[PDB]
Amino acid sequence: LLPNRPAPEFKGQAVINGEFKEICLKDYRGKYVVLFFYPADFTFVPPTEIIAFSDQVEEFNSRNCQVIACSTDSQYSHLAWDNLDRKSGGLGHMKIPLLADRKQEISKAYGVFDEEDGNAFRGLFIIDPNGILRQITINDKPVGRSVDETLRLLDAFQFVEK
Amino acid sequence: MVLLPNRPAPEFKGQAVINGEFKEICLKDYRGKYVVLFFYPADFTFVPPTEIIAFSDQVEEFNSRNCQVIACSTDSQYSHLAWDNLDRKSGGLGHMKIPLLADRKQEISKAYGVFDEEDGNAFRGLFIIDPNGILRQITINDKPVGRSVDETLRLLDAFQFVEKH
Amino acid sequence: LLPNRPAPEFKGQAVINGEFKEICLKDYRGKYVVLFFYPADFTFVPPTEIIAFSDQVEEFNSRNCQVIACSTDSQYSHLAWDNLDRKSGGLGHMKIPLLADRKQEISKAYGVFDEEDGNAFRGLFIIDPNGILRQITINDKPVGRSVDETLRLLDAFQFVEK
Amino acid sequence: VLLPNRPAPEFKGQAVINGEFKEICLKDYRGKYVVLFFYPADFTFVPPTEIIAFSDQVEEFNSRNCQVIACSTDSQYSHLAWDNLDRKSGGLGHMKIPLLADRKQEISKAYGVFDEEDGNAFRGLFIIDPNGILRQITINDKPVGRSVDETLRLLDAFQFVEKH
Amino acid sequence: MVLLPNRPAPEFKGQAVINGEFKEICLKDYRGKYVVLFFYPADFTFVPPTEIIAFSDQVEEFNSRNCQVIACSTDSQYSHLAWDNLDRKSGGLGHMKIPLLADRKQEISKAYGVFDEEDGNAFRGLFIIDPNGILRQITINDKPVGRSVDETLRLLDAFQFVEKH
Amino acid sequence: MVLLPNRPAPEFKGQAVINGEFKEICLKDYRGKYVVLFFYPADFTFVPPTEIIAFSDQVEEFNSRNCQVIACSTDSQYSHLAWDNLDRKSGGLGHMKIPLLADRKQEISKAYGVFDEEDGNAFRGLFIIDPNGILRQITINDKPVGRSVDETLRLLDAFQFVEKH
Amino acid sequence: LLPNRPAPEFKGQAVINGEFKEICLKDYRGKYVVLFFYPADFTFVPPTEIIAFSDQVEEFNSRNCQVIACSTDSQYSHLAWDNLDRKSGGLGHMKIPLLADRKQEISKAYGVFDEEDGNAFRGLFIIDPNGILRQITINDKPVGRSVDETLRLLDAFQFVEKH
Amino acid sequence: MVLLPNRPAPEFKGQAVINGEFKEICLKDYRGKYVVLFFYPADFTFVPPTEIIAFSDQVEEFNSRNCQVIACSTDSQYSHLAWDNLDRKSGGLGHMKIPLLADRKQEISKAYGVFDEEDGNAFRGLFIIDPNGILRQITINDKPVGRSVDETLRLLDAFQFVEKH
Amino acid sequence: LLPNRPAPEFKGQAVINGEFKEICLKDYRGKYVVLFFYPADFTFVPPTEIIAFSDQVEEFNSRNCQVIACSTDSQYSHLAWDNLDRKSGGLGHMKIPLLADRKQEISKAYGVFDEEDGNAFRGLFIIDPNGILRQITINDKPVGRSVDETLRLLDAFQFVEKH
Amino acid sequence: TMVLLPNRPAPEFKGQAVINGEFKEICLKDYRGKYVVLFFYPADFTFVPPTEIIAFSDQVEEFNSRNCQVIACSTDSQYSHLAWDNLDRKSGGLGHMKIPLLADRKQEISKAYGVFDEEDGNAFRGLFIIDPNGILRQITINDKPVGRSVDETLRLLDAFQFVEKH
Repeated sequence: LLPNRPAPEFKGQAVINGEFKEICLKDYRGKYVVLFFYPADFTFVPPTEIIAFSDQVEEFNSRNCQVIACSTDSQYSHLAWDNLDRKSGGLGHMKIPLLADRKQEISKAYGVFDEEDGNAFRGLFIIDPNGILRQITINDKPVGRSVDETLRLLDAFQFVEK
Repeated sequence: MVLLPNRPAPEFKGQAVINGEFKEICLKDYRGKYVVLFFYPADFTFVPPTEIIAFSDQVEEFNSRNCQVIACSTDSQYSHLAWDNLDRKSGGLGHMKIPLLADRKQEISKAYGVFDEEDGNAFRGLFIIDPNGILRQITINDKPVGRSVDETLRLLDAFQFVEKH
Repeated sequence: LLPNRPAPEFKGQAVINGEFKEICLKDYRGKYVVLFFYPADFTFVPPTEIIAFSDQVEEFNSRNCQVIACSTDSQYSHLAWDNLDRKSGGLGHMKIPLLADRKQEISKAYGVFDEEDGNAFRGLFIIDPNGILRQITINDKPVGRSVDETLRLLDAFQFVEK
Repeated sequence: VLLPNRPAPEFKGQAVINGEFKEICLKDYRGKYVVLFFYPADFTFVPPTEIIAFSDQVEEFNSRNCQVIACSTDSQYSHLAWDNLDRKSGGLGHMKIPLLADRKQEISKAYGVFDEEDGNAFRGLFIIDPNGILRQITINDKPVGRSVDETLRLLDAFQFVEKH
Repeated sequence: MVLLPNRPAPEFKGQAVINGEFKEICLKDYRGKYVVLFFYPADFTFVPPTEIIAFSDQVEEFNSRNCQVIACSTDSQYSHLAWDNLDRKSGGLGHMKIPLLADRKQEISKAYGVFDEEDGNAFRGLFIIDPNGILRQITINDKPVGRSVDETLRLLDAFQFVEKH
Repeated sequence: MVLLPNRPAPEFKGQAVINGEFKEICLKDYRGKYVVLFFYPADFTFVPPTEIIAFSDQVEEFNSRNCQVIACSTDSQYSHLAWDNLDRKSGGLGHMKIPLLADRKQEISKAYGVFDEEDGNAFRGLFIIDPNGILRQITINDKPVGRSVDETLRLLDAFQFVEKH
Repeated sequence: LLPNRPAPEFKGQAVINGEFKEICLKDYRGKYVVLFFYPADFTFVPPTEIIAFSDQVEEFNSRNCQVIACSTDSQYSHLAWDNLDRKSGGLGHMKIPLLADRKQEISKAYGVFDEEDGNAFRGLFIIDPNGILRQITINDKPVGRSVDETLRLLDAFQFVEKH
Repeated sequence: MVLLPNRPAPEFKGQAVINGEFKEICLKDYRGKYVVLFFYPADFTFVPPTEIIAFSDQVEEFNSRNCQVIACSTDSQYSHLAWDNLDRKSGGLGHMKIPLLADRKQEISKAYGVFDEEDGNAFRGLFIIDPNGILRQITINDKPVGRSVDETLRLLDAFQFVEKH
Repeated sequence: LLPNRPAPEFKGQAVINGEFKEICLKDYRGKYVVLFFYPADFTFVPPTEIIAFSDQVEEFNSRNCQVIACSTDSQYSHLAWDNLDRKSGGLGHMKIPLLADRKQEISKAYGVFDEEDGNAFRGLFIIDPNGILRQITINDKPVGRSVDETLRLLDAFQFVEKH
Repeated sequence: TMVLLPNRPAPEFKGQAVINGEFKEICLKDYRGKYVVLFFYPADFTFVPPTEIIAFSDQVEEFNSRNCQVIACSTDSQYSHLAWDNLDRKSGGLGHMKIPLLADRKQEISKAYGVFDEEDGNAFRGLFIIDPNGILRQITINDKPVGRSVDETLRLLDAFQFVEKH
């Protein structure tokens, strides 16, 4: 894995605002892509920083968009996190698709998923509009992803590409 | 392709959700007793999965021959508990005294031989084992069909009666 | 095995109402099937499996499901166990095809057979009109299966399909 | 590879002697010459029962060691149930000879017998010595029989030649 | 391992003899006639007899039944000629009117599966073949015993009766 | 493919450049403190790696919280010092107090999952590790960017924040 | 590396006199090449042998040869030793092609290389226009050969072709 | 392809005809003296060819020089015996004063490399060995041609002249 | 190897009547050839074995034949045995073809090639114009080859090939 | 195989040489504690025509005065070296040698050092120098139809001696 190449991308089903739509990277290219993984769902109190990405869409959208989220939790769990409200738990709602990744292949491609914990690590890899992977980053379990740095790397890449 | 009964039972490791607390479970952690390891594909569903809780409510009856009815999915633990917390009306199972297991690291499912590989889930089977760790019965179903508790009770009574008799 | 992939096609020599008939899997098609195993011929007293399906066969054919009784015993042996009478400790006159696996093929194909005892244990399989495996059941040597659940599985598979 | 003057393709199986069931091992008949003959199936379509002739000649065999070792690829139950039927009504009536079951087709695959194509064994008559060594091989495939006279003759010819 | 009947018979060709000739004589030469192939360990071996002459004098019985009797040893051609031309008294044969075959390079013996590794001579077996190039009957003995012509005639009668009648 | 930020780390030796001094800098010499290892493609490449030299001035901030700040180009040692010998304005590194490490033999680069095969190239490497041999975080961003000095402190403080409490 | 067999190919960054370039052996036909190897940049030696040779090139290039140079180091770095003053720690401004292999390709190709210090041993090869090198030479690290003798062996190879 | 000259000789074992009787002999039984061992394809003839009998009627030159040459062929013991008991004139060879070694199976001949694939007969050849079991000289010939006794007599004298004198 | 099979072909040059002349097995035919090997050039032991072969050529050619020698030595060594003199360490100007095997291949082919001392054994086999080898015989180090036996085997050979 | 490296141990060799007419087996091990110079050459009698490199052979004492044992090394046998050595320089042959005429008929040492030429079955020219610890300080292969220089070897030897103490 080096950050220049098309990514062994993915095939899957996702949750887009209540509706189930199966997506593949190829449905995107000609547009910038970014993909964040993040651990299993429905965990207790802790920040669930993923929601930060849903409300922050427009900032991502100045060029292109659709940061996705993969988990071994597949369909139903992602739908259940997408529907239920912030007060109780999970994403109050999301204008972004949550990936399936039930078969872990999406994870097994990208170099994530420490084998013994039954799930993946954190996210945020970047893919150019021609489908080439510009950036790789992985975080350990007890930490979150930063929203600002993704936009900084993204914009810097917009300036270096142009 | 598959494995034969009367052979030792396929070992498993995982953690599950008991009466609301947590429990590390291994085949070895519980055997004085015949067990029912019946599977089910995933957490939640669009559809009304009304066979879910059905095995759980009768377990006291299963325990008279020293037995227990366990369920498992390849979905995560937190997902199992969050599914446990829902109401029958709302489509979730009620609060049960039976655990529900999880692979996620692909352990319990791959041992017993159930998988579609496409849905990353179990093929919804039911196995029966003896207290000495050898497998009494294998059954596997398809996704939409369920297992019957009565037939399970018949299999249990017939298999339990033969041991020392 | 698994309830998805195509069924382990077989060519046996069966007993239909006394006469030898070579059958494929494919020749019996468009109406489900139950492929069921039993360990041996001339088992001491009980014909208490086998014939259980024969008296209940009306119920199986009304749902279109056929019934295949198999053993690793030969043709001739099946005819000889069939020709004996129930009172005398025999299958009596059988109105269902007795398959006769003969040598090792069909039993281990379907995945049961035996190592030490060279006989299948006890199977019950369900197949659909297009030849793919619907349901697998195996019990053990000493105990058997009940017919009602087989009928329930059949109806459950039929009502869900359309 | 199976030839004469070789250790015997040992077996066990379960058998039927005079109506009962006894697990037998070749070694129980050690110290004696053996004549092992195979027959394709139990309860065969073709009616003629003729093999029972070897059972009728057993006195002659008892005059010199052995036993007739009637094993076939058929199972235990088939041999016992065909044994329980009578010669008159067809099928082997009763026997002063050991009937062994090959079943899982261990012994047949051992001896070089057991035609794979119809899944039934061939005619397997062979002779062995008291030392567990194979003296004689014969096959004469299914649609024919073995002669008892030639077997006892072969035995007699075989007994006088080793010491002198 | 062992040769199964109803299976095609292993072909053989060589330099042997017939009545003092050294002709070809390959299995393919009959095809439509029964053959009986019987082995014997060596030339100039027992001396007398050895019992092979039993097959030599009654060949008419085989020929009226449509058959051919081939004798064979791992010994050379000239050796076969020298043992055949020799006299009954001195232990030489009776000038066989049937071809006795000599595999010097073996492989005729090893094909049919009769080869003694301990010595390097044959194990003295008896095979019967079909008119269609298919193997019918196999019999093998040990070194010191022998073979009977009557039983062979019995097998012939039975196989011809099943073939034609 | 790449490794994972959980299991231990691919230890290293090399020599160094620290304040002009080498001292061989073995991984084991760096125990007891968090480390941030950052890679860059070449020496005297000053046109794109502007600001990479700017990394030298904020290191105190890294050191007060107990950390290393060490880096490398996977290029030559003496070359790191000789590039370190010029002034920022004059087209030089000025003088950096960060340990500059150099694996001439491209070992460390291939270990960490960097080193683009076609041209000897560390893209831009950045790893974070805990005081004993374990890797906390990985990031690599292609050719052009110089990452950021600021965000790494956020990652460091957060990583200290979850274990400390 | 047999002298009677064709020479291992090379293409690379060049840094011809004063600036930069990209060069391959194949560009040279009817004219020789001299392949020069040497350890890393800016460490210690007043000649690397680069000085005695490159300053004396009038005799070396007149014989149809090139002599170039090669080391394992970054592209910019060869230019950087080229860029500094004769005194102090720089070589001076060298007029000659510098072959920069950071991927160790060319070094490991001619077989002059080691993974210990990741550098190359100082070698000298001579190459004919038909790709037949006729001579192989390698020294150790602390020692050089000489400016004169390489040229002597060279002359021996140059006068001999058709005569 | 050939064993090799000057190399130790390959062990061989078989049975032979000594003074009319049978003795299993190996070179190792002799050692201790120069040995010569030759070969011939088969045993018997209706025509005259002689060859080996030249060695047989006078062994004196060989026995006085400490040699004791052995004859060997691929054929049974009994065949060699049957050729040995006869008279030189009229079809048999003499009474051999050299041990006739009988390769029944494919071993001594195939070992020494004189085996002819085209049949079960060896090529006619002669090897010479020393008291220490090493081969001094290898010689062969095509089958239909022959061997010289005189030259065989000369080479021994040559070896006695060269190794010790 | 084995008789009656075609002989492994060989090519080489060495010394034929003092001059060179690279020769190949296939170019001859029409005559029996006897290829005889000899261990080394310029040996202490007396050469006279081979000398028997050099002076006796009339008879060698009279049998419809050609007698070539062989060594793991090069052409020039054979030249030094040729161009010097019969009397001291050389053998005439040879009326017999010697072999030029430098790379000791031909020795390895015929199955001789002593491995320990890198020298050949006695060689001397035989062939026919139809390209198949009739007879093999080899001695080892000290002893020599006999000419009389070559004449005897030849005489034995003519009656069998002609009749 | 093909490529030898300095600072690496030198491949050890054994063989039978010609010293002053006498044939005696020599081994690398006798030269420990001392520098050795192994110089190759394709064949006897051939090229460059004789004796050319004879320049190195007759003046050897000065080369011998500071360590540095010098070897001959050709694909020919001992006896051949003896016959080419016995002729006088004038007659087109190597003179009477005060240095080892060692060689390999068995292609042992030559194919080891990587100087063996397969096409002409003889080794190429060139040489190697070794240190008292059996380690290779120089490679320098040349070619068959050409020659060497004595000076490069003589000065380089002193430089290599200059590095061990200084």
